[PDB]
Amino acid sequence: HMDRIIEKLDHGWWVVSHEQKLWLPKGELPYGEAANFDLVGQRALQIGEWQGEPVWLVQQQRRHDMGSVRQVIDLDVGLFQLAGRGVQLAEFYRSHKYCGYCGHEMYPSKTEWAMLCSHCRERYYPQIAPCIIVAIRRDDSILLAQHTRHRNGVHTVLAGFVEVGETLEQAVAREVMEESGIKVKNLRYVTSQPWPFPQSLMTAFMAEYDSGDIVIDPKELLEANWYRYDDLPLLPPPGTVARRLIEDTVAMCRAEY
Amino acid sequence: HMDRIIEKLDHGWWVVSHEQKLWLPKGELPYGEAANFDLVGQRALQIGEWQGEPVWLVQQQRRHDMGSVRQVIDLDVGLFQLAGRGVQLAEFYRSHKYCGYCGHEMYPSKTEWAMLCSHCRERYYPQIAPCIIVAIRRDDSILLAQHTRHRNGVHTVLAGFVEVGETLEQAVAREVMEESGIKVKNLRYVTSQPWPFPQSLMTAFMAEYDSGDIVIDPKELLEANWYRYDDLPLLPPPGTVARRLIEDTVAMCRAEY
Ligand SMILES: [Zn+2]
Ligand SMILES: [Zn+2]
Repeated sequence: HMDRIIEKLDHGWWVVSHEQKLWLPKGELPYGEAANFDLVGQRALQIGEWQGEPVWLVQQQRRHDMGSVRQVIDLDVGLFQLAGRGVQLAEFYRSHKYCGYCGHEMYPSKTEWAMLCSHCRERYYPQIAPCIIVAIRRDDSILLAQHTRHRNGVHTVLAGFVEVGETLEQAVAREVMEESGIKVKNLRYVTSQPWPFPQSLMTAFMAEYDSGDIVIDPKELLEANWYRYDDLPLLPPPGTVARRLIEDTVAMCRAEY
Repeated sequence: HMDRIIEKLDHGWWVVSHEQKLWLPKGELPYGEAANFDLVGQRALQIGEWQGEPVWLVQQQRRHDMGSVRQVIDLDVGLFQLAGRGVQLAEFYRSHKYCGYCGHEMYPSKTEWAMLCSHCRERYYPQIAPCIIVAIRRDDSILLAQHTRHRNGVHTVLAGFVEVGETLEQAVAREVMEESGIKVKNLRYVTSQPWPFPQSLMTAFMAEYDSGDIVIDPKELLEANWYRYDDLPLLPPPGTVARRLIEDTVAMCRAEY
């Protein structure tokens, strides 16, 4: 897997990335012939395929329509994984322009997704951050929060990075306690999914309210409350782990009615 | 949390590390007054406490008794976590002597376990690699392998790094297939534990044999076979995730007898 100059008849999906953003003209991920996106002559890297068509990464700034890769979730959750990894790879290259061991310039491996040193023998691989995500059920109610980071009107479940020395279970209890001040029980693992940028592994849990009153960390959350399961506010998009977890909670509440 | 010169009456546990090894005179982790280990005047960093006593990291080479931090598992599994993190932290510093973004020298944060840049605003955090570990049951039998890496006579279960774009479940199936050529079913998550060096999060699964004949990747394993549950060879130490998983398998087989 090596980079190359785009030609006129090159076709596929174009992940055109600059400064942790990607280009989404008309709010869509560029699809089609390179010439229609003024991409001929640019250097691109194939980072995957989607529906038997290449996905290309290109590092270029555009004047308009640069945005976060989260916007792609709402387009297609599968393509989101490809596009975000593109964005992550550009950031991985940027954070390893110089060798942390010896200070010389690095260059990308051709046989792995790695950064190699022009001088020494060391190398770097992109990291995957373990993450928890948890839906907390209180009887016929579920805890949903609006996050400060997004400010997008979407009510969702709690999530955080696993810290050094912690199990997933300890990460769940800690994160919940920190963000909302509640204690949980009946922790149960339900599934996992990759998240592409920042590159992470989300482990999804279900849990029941144990004790405490909600007091939000304002650095993390704007609002948090218990919402009756059959009367929920605006939720994350269908197909996301967050949404699937909320809907399973709804399904279990339905089961006790 | 800042480093400092060891004085005569300093006391505690001494993680004395050089080149990914630590000092284990008489095969034990140094415990006691600094003066008894010729450590006075060395620069140390407190990385934790164990049984209300500080754990100190010191970067120094010793002539004898330098070894892998795995040796500490057999001493104490809890102290293992502290010591290995010490070793990991020394490696984290070494891999970030220079800034990957701009090439200038870095220096350790005093308020977080992070590396800060003398020139720019970027920073690095130690990574935690998500890992799977799986015990495969075939009826009254369990799959145990001897690994090429260790060559220590210990028969254990299968484990591997989660790769980009994979769920934990996909990582289990892939790793098993790759190392042993068997297909599994009834994947179930049982628990998680941190591993300190290389710093990782181990998610432990239980699984049942589905299909295939054992063909080992010699790069990974020396030997692999099915072992009757009540007649097992040499196992990993009590208290490890690997051991606990093997013993739960034994417990379930016992339950069907
Ligand atoms: Zn180098
Ligand atoms: Zn820098």
